[PDB]
Amino acid sequence: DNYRCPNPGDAFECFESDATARFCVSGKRGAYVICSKCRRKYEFCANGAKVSKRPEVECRADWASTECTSENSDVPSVMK
Amino acid sequence: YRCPNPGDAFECFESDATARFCVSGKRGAYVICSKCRRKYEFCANGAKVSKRPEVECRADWASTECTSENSDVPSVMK
Repeated sequence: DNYRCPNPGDAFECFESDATARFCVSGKRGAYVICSKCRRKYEFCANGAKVSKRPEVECRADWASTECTSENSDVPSVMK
Repeated sequence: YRCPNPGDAFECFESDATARFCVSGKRGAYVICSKCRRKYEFCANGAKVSKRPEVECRADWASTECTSENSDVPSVMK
């Protein structure tokens, strides 16, 4: 892969530099808010989700104040 | 990493036992605790982590108390 995305079943190796960063991403499973840069890269690789150009539209007007939980933050050690 | 075949051991190393997940599959949408239980739900019930947890489960799905019912995983896949 061009973006260095792992193939399904391979290791997901990402060094986190901003865990509390919120991102409204939009891909194959819809648009939703995630937390951390590693989760943002995981969403790009697993669901083709890119960072939304209209976050207020796709997610919520208060998408940046979303609480970071294990559900919207964690990345699997292995690409699903 | 694959789901075990029926009769095979469900062997999973837990890294976040208290993590809550609203999952939605063949038996509906409900809150489970732990990454190993989340993988079990995917293998047994085709349950994937919900993109609308407040919709599918509850607005307070993340405050759900973790119990043996919503956390435990069978040792052998059926």
